[PDB]
Amino acid sequence: GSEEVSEPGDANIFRVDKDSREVYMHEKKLDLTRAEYEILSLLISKKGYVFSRESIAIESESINPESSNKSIDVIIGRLRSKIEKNPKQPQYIISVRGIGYKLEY
Repeated sequence: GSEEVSEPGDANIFRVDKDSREVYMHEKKLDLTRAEYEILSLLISKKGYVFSRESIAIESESINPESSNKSIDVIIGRLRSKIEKNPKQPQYIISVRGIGYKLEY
């Protein structure tokens, strides 16, 4: 017996998977890309709050426009796509117009 070349890690309410490149919350599996993981990881580490274009641009930050109108659009689109294709779906995330999307701990 021996350990994998790509073991997962974790903190408090959430976990990182390095092999598939994903993030697991106590409620649900989420699975964009490393930067979107980094934001949602930080979001559960601080608090659910309202997850917003600016704050998103501050924590993922691999994106050229700091107003993040296309990052939030990709992030909402791909979050929806993963939770529509997989049977796992949200209940404590709520969409809030162009301001962002609300969550609580």
